[PDB]
Amino acid sequence: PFKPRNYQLELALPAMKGKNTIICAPTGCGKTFVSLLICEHHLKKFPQGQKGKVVFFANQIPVYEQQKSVFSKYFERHGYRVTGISGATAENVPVEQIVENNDIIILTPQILVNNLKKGTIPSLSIFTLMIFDACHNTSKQHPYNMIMFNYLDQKLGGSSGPLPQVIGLTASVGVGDAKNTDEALDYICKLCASLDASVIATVKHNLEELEQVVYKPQKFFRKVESRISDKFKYIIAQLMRDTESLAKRICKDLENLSQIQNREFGTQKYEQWIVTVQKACMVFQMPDKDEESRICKALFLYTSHLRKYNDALIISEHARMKDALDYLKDFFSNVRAAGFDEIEQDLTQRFEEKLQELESVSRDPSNENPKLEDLCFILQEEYHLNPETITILFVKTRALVDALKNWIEGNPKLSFLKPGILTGRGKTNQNTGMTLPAQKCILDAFKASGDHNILIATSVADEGIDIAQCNLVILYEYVGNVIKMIQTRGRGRARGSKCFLLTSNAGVIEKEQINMYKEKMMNDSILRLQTWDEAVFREKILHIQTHEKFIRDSQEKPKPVPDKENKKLLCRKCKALACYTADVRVIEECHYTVLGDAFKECFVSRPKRAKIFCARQNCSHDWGIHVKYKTFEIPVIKIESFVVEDIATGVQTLYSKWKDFHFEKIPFDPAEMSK
RNA sequence: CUGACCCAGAAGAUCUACUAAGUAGAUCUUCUGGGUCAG
Ligand SMILES: [Zn+2]
Repeated sequence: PFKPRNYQLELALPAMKGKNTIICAPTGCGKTFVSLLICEHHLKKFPQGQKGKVVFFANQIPVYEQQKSVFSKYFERHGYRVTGISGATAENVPVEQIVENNDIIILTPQILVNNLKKGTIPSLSIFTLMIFDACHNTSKQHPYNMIMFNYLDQKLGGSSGPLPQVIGLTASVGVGDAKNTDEALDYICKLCASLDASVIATVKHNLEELEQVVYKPQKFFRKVESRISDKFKYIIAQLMRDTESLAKRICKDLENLSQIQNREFGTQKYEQWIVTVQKACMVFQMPDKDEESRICKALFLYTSHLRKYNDALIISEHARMKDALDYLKDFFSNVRAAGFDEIEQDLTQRFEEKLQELESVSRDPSNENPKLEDLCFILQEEYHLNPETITILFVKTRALVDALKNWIEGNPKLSFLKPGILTGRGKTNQNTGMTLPAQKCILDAFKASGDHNILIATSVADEGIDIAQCNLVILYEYVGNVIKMIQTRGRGRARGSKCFLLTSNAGVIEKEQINMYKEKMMNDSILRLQTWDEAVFREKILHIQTHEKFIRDSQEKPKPVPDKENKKLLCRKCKALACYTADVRVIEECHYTVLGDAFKECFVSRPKRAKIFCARQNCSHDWGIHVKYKTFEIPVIKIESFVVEDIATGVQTLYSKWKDFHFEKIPFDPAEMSK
């Protein structure tokens, strides 16, 4: 067995006395071993004829798997039964039997929330010890806070039932939105009241060993200037002005559709303005249907082109011009392949007029982003000293990951790097996700003397996922809150590590400095909190809990009533009628389908399975997809592709999700498909 | 029964920017249901 260190025993001492404590310690010091020692001590203390039950909470699937493996390997000699339940192993055996027939259970919090809501698990008195991993998430409406709401409701209710001991592990408690030390202390007291903790455990008497184990890197700040001359922006701005004039020609009241004033090309404000203008122009209703459809389609096309131009400008701001030009070229290829009509022909011709000059400018070596030059210089200088350096690079968007991988591959001066890619799992409109096996494979590859020595990743590599030690951390316009600042800096635990922040905006550096001051405030508040008498702390925590319980008991609100009137669904691009709400059927309360032979004439299928589009020529707006249910193969529609119009009043409305649209939902009937 | 892949819903946290708490864009995570291939 592994020999515990002195500071690990110091951290575990308050928990071995039966107190609810929060354990704060740097990442990489071995808090999992501390939890193992606490669990071992807890299970052995019960007298003959009595047993204890331990539940461990993890927020991510890989963390859950690793913890289950570690616990099973550790406690198999003692004769304890260890199991785990998650999304991939939930609907197999009843949860109550699994809980009753085991000693140590590893869980994702949502499973326990679901089973507490259904009534499968009537109370938390079955467990004798609860362990929360990354316990700083116990706030607002997190599942951790739902479990703690159940716990606190049982506690402050007069029910004379035993309750488990609660242990939390974290590397940073955070300050919330505190500005001074008093507010930080108030926030930390609130967090302690959330977990019912009366002790905060830190390393005091064995600091030298911890500093010998975990090393804190040095933080640097680099500020660069923007491009002096930008012909790319000039050309795109001229095109954007021409498109705005074309839009104003058709709609004379364009400038009164939004209240945003003094908009500028290539900013988030302009994006918000154009989104609002798009949402305003898709509602216009006029007595003549053909001319209304013409105007609406024209405005749709104009606004879409303006939005794409703004996106290209932003991409060019944060990356090379080649990436923005490729983005525009892909959009224009899709537009050409997506219903070429006279307005689309005009827009495409106007773009091809300036395409040659755009391609000429982006290939000039003297127009490169200064941020890229600074990053290349940093990488060269760092890898010259240590050829065995391991690096991690943090970025904001999924497109930047691919752009920087391409730039690194194509850079003749960075031939010593082997980039790796790490993004999230969810699928976006422009990007596909990453599966768990792919992430695991790339993480296994990314190590010293391996296939990769530099990793480009989004915020997926912030928490939970384990990564080999890095001697270099680089932040590319990457600043968040104090918790994220502590988490990102903790990945460079190798001795002599450095952390760099790269930006061209002074506000980012100012915010990082404010974060560095907030960390000192938090440490001061924690140090002050430990000098109080425990009874006073208990009284304050009880008062906070009582107030919060009263507020949350008074906050509950009811649900309104849906509307039974019939409605029409119209194509969002061309305003053509698609179907009525009387034809809509719901499959298993989560799939929406349209029944009837009239709807089959309003769409066409173009090949996963085939999607469905608007049948009207030159529109081809996306409406949904074909799915398989039992024997039937039926299409499903998306509410965000249609405009909802009332039959009587005639007012048109927009919805983004099916739960916002309140109408009578008739369940799907297999035998109904005969009328 | 295991792996691998996809689709449709819903929930949560974080950041930025607007308006008079709400909204828009982005990032990550989780749960539920429906299908495909191989062994
Ligand atoms: Zn259409």
